[PDB]
Amino acid sequence: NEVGYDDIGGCRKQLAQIKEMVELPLRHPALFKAIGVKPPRGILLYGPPGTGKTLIARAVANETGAFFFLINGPEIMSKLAGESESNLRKAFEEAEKNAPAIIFIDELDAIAPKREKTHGEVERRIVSQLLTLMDGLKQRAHVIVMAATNRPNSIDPALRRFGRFDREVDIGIPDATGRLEILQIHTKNMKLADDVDLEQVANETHGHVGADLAALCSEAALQAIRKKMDLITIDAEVMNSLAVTMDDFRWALSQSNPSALRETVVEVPQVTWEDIGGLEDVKRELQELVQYPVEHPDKFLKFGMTPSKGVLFYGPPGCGKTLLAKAIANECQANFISIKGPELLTMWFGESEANVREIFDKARQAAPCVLFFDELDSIAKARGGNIGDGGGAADRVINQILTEMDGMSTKKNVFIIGATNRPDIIDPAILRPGRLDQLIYIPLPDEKSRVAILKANLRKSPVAKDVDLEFLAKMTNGFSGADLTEICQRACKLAIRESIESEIRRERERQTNPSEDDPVPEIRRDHFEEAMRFARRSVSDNDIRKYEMFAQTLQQSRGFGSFRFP
Amino acid sequence: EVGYDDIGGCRKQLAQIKEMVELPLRHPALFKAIGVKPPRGILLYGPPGTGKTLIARAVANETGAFFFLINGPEIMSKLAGESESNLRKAFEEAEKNAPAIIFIDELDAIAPKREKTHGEVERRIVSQLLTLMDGLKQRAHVIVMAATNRPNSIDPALRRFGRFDREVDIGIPDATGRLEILQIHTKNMKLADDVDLEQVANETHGHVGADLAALCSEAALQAIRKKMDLITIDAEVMNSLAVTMDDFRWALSQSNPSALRETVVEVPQVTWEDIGGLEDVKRELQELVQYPVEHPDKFLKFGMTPSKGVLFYGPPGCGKTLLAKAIANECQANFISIKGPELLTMWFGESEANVREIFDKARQAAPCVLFFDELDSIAKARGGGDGGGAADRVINQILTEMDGMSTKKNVFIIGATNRPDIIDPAILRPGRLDQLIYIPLPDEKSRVAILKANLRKSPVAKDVDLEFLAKMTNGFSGADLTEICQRACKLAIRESIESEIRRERERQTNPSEDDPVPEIRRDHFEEAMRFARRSVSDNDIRKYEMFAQTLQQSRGFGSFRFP
Amino acid sequence: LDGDRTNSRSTGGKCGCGFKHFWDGKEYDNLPEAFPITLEWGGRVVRETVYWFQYESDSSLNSNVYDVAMKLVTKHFPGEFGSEILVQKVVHTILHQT
Repeated sequence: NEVGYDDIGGCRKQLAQIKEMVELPLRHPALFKAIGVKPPRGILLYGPPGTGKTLIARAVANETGAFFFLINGPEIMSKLAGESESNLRKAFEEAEKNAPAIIFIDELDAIAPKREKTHGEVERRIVSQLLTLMDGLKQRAHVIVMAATNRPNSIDPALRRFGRFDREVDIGIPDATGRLEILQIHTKNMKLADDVDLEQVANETHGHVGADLAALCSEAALQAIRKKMDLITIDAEVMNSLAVTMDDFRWALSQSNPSALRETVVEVPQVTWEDIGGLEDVKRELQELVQYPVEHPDKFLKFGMTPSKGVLFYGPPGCGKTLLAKAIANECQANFISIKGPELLTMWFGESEANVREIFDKARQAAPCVLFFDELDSIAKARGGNIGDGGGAADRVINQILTEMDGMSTKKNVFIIGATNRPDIIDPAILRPGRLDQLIYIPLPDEKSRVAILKANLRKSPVAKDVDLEFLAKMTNGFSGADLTEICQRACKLAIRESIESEIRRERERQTNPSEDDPVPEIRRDHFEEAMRFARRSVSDNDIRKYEMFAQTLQQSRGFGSFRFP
Repeated sequence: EVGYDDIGGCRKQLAQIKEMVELPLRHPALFKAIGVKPPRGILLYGPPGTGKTLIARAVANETGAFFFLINGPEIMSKLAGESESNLRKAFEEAEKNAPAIIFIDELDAIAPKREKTHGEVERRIVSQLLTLMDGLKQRAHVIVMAATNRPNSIDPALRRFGRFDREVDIGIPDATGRLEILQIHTKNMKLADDVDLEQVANETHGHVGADLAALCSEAALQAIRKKMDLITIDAEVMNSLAVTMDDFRWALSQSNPSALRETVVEVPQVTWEDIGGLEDVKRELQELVQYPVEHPDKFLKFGMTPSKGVLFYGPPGCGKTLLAKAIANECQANFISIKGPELLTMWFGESEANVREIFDKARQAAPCVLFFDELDSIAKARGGGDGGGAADRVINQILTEMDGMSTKKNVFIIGATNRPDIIDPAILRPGRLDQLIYIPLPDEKSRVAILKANLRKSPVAKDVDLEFLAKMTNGFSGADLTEICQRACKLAIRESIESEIRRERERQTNPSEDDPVPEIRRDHFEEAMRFARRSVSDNDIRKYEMFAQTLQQSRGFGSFRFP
Repeated sequence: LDGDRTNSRSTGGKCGCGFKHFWDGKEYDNLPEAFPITLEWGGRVVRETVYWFQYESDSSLNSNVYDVAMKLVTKHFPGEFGSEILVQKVVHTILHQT
């Protein structure tokens, strides 16, 4: 019943942040009292539900040894009016009594939702009482208050003030490493065959949270029980010998229904420069833009330079703009946030451009970061653009993006990267200094880049040694990344179909002659030769010339040069 | 008491609930000792009248678990405070007894969408329910079930980990389910050999269990009315009553079902036989649907990502829905159809947010083949066009949901359109409907198969030669052949009817028998094709064949030979 | 040369001559039913005639609206941005003319 840091899994950076925030003031009250420092009063943790936030608070309180208290919002609101106030006051008084103490208010938004949302007088009364109690913390002794909420705007804005729940931690969603941590923690009390590799399961289970992974483990265990227990009446020996296998985990993952599939995921991408070879100049430019101002700030301070806020990509579709953005994010170990074009189109259609504020807020909260806008031309393209209607190039969502970029302090090290297949119809108001100000052309991959792409695509496939990706890349000139990925997928499909047909034929052979090895253990190169028959060039020389014309037109004005000091 | 034999039309869902709440109840010791946790709340939802409470009662009784019932309207009827008292008492009784099962009928009445709860007492009662729900752990083996029309009806606070987390979409019963229900509801009724409940089940489309009970009651009532005056003189003479097929047909006529406006989710009865030919398209559909479900191990071994969906483009009435249903039937996967009027309604009403419901329902029934009958409906409605771009609202939400889908759920999207050009190019990118399959006009063999399938219910003289009809009907589409077949039956009906009136003339003029026309005849089909016209012109097939050829000819990078 | 007797007879025929007609460095069964189309793109008016081809035994040399339209757009408006809309317009016009 007493939890510790070991049990807490999924979140490590956030746990360290909370530790540095809370443990030191609690474990050394004299230090903060002696020093002229303001200890934290209210810490607001938000994230999707089921991430073990209450467990995090319990673990922190136990490890720090501070008295812990829990307040469930629905429980408080269940009481009759007047009794809810008594419960809240009693909770805070008890927390004060056993100072140092930590008060956790689970489901805070249920207590103090959006101000307009509350209708009756009792809701406003209890919210005001909570606010009054929060500001009466200085007279107390090291009584930190922690609260859980889905989103920062999901509570009454009055709470997010100084002396109130000002400090923030974003538990968010566990990443692959965090997911593996959670899976290892939950499977601590189960028998698992050597066949299973929890690392692979953690990799596969994208979009899940801690509760979802716990449900998956329970489902796998019960699937094993059903497969084996049904054979028995009941025998305890079977349960003792019960051991789940990777088939059970895969089937359970089939019936998963994760609750965080639609959330926004921020995490250092696993993509690396090797995944897309070539483009050394673009690599250097992205380095100078994103790495130097985080690995060498003193240089910028000494020489008095202002780091560029962001950059804009532009080139043929499916050439690896997202690949390059993710690679540069990986290089600096900075979180990567992608905003696909459909999100911008949804904001435009719903006239809900105000959501652009939340995107930049989330990017700031996870600094350093690389905010990626996959298609800035989507909204403009939706109106024609090249000719379009009689309106100008300005719109709602792009205007909000411009506002947020202008209101972004460069000291936070958040770099905006934009991508577009139609650079012309991009709003000229976003290409000025102080905004996206450098244009990087992402050409079609050359021979070496194509070899690297082909090698990266097949990294997860069983490929025979007889293949020669060098020759295949040499033959395919002008193919984009999408085309090469399509070629690899077609070869894989041919291999799978051949394997299945051979297996069925072998089954029939056994049926007729019921008296082995895999007929196609790996992708033979004849599959690739057959697959190449279905290859296509998504981009055309017309598009290539269009982009080269755009680049040359940008280049014309640079004629000033050959300067010479006397 | 009520048992599993009393449940019909929910065999799949009932089996799911059995697998869910049998082991936790009949073997508490296994759960207690083992660290695994059982479900703490199950949310059954579906259209009202499917007997969800009966399902809960059967599950509780057959497993011996104590059963408790709470009526939402009953609880809300109580005064302020008494509702909370009654809920607490009910949960206390459930805890006290043996492993219990609490069924809260009409949950949304207690805790509907917050926006529908403006008074304070509603919030108080919802908070009470939530507080009781998360406290179930202190209780031992106390599962809680609830009934609701749809997931978006109750306060989303309840649908949360710890609280209601598991769900069971009961949905409408299917033809087999309707037959099972009818067999249940006719148990105590005396019915003559003429009635076949198979026909009733196959005809009462859009009915639920309550509707079928009403139908049987109405049929019995008409039987009584027909044999009323004879038995008001006597009472016990009614023992010799046998409801006839006429009674059931009349009851069906005066039906007024309640589920006519739902989305039927079931394995289609269509098969590749109904639409012959297109072997290559059959192979492609098999590869893209059956293989990822019938052989996941191959995909895991070769590290391949199953395609998310495919697109059909071709002339109107060439049998795209037929192919989608056939593939959905081969793999025994459910089939959900979203006709063009649905997309147009979402566009006009600015209710594109309803697209999430469609995909949630499709995922809930995995493996499933979500078929969008007309993706170009919205594009055409704008002209095909106004001054804007191809992007719009409904298609944008479709793109969002498709991108936000998990490939492991086996849901396979399919789209159809008569204009492959005006379709939004943003939907054909990789990771979306990246496969375009041309559905040409049916060939001779497929025409023969279509004709045979169309006339699979009508009485057709063997003298007819469907092969000849297909041979002389080149260029026709599925709709045209169906029209030809329907016309032939109509002429037979017209010929048949006038013969009865001729018999009446014989009775009148000469009052002092065999079927005139027993089956459709050579002559009818000869006159029926008097009104046969090719719906799609030779000028129109040009566009589809030409797009297909244009796509194919781009495959110039062939003959690539390794060293 | 264009519209003249060649060294290969026309299987399609339907000319009276019966001989294939040379075109664009290739041998074809018959002559075009050429028709005029006006190509306008972002304030640029151009007049051109498309030499439509049909009745080809090979079935591959027959005119293709998609290929013809893309070729015309590239030839007259090369490297233009968003030319897909112009291609759609031209292909629609050619289809409706026939």
